[PDB]
Amino acid sequence: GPEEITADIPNVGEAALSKLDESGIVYIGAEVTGGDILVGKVTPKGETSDVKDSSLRVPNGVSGTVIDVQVFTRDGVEKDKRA
Amino acid sequence: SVTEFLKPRLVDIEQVSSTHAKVTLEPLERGFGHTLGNALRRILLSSMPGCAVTEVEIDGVLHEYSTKEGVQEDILEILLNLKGLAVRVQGKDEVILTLNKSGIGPVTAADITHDGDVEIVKPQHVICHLTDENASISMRIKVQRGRGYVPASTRIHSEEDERPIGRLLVDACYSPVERIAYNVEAARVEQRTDLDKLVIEMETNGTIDPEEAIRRAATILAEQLEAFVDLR
Amino acid sequence: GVLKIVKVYLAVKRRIQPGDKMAGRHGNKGVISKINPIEDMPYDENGTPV
Amino acid sequence: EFDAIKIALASPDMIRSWSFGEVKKPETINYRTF
Repeated sequence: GPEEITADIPNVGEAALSKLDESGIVYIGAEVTGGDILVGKVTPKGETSDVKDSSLRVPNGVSGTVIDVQVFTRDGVEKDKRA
Repeated sequence: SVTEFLKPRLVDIEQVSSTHAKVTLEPLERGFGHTLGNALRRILLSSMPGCAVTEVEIDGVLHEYSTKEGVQEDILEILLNLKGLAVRVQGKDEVILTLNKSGIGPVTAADITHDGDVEIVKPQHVICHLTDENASISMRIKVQRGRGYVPASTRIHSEEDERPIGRLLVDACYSPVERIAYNVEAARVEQRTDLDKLVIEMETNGTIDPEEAIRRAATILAEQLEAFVDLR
Repeated sequence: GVLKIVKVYLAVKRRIQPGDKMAGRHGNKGVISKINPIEDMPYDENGTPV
Repeated sequence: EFDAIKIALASPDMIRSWSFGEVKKPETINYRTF
């Protein structure tokens, strides 16, 4: 199945999702340290919840301030609030 | 000889400018002038308390690496300009000033809202420039009293409620002095020839008086030497 | 095969510190060995440190 | 535990002795279930 970029991620606390917006993308200007979650993504699990966490995270030891977010959407896919 | 040491006294203070100043210590015994001058210069250049800008908050700005519509200077340039602001605080030890400006023109330190305790030494210090009639700037500036150079990276260590998006951290250089020089010359007291007079020239930001700075440096030196007085 | 792409840009202000490599225009290069306090720098008659 | 290493070419019988089974298909992963 497809991979959805949503703000709802399993096995994560509310503190980690505080920086994420309603669309699942980190706010512009937020200061993120190593290990922080930037873009929330869920991948369908095996046939055998049924979703695994494949969200993008800041690499360990990398800090900084989010200054720009660019979203590229293929035609035929509904655009989110950030786009 | 044993008790013949002449105690130096603050003779004359010359204020040639708002920032530049000159102080004189006289009389001084042979050799003591260089020691006192070096100690005072080293203490003053490092451990002089002063007030500096710590945090800034602009309404329309989310982070330093951004721009505001209607201002010529970048947000980073605005923070750098605010870093050099000279402000004296009497008792609060922590002040939050507000700046509001509109219309085309140079926004300087004179546009900061009046507070009774605080005082701006340089009202003509330019902060930014508004290049649009409809452009308006509103800013909150946090001023804190401290000592030495404290970069914002060390201040990041504090973790109470994090920081809201839009609060910009500014490196603080609390030292009010920027240049200290000293020179020993011949002094004339009665009929004694082997006496010295010390002249100390201080260039600061204008937020501290030369006499107060000299008194503070002497107090710090005496407190440090009190450990050697009682060696135990 | 790919539906969406999201790119996030992070800005870091790197300050100078010991170990950083500096150089000149005449082939002279080196690394900062110590960030000495201002009062420890040599100064001229006017008191301006180097 | 061991003192020396012996190297020689392998007979088909010894090769069969090594194997725990016979591979008969080129399929690797179902790609639906892993």
